[PDB]
Formats: sequence, C-alpha cells, structure tokens
Amino acid sequence: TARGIVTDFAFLSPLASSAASRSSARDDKLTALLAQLDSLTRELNVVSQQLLDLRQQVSALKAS
Amino acid sequence: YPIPANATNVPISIPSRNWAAFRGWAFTRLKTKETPSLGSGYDPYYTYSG
Repeated sequence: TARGIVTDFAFLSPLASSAASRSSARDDKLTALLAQLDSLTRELNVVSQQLLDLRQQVSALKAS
Repeated sequence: YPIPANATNVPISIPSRNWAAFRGWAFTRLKTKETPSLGSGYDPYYTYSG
C-alpha cells in the first residue's frame, strides 16, 4: 500500500502544461466520430437489403 | 511529454522563445517505469534498475 497509491499522480508532470490544447483537441475529434461512424454504419444497414435481394436471387432460381 | 494508456496522437507544448540556429531534430521513446524523474538520487516509484 505504501508505494501503490503514490505512483499515479506524479508521472503526469511534463504533461501538466498542455491542459488547454487537449480538452479542445478531444471535442472536435468526437465531432469527427459523428460523421465517420455514420457513413460506416450506413454502409452496413444497406447490405441488409442487398443481401436480402441476393437471397431471393439465388433461392428462387436454384430451385429452378 | 509522456504517453498514458492506449495512446497515439500528442502535440508539442513550449511557444515563447527566440529560434536562433539549429543542427537537427531527433525523437525517442522510453517507459516511465524504466527512467525516473531527474534530480533526486532515490525515488520511491523507481523500482526498475535495468
């Protein structure tokens, strides 16, 4: 316990000065996630109807 | 400037000074457990002598 608690706070000492540039670096990167993970999800749900029609392209014609 | 947890993107800090004449630029990377804070002699969290 004597050494375990102490380690976590002190090692962020040179990082202490760059507090302002990171809080705002973060926000805009999360705005970047808003579009980059919208476009990407949209590609998956479309495969939903493409494979559903591909299902009935094969299942109806393999039969005859 | 350290790299905590799962990390990739970090910028530089210091602005206000006169940039006279250089020779080159160099990067490097070391663990915080491997190398202690300089200017003491003995530190509690330095338990890696290798």
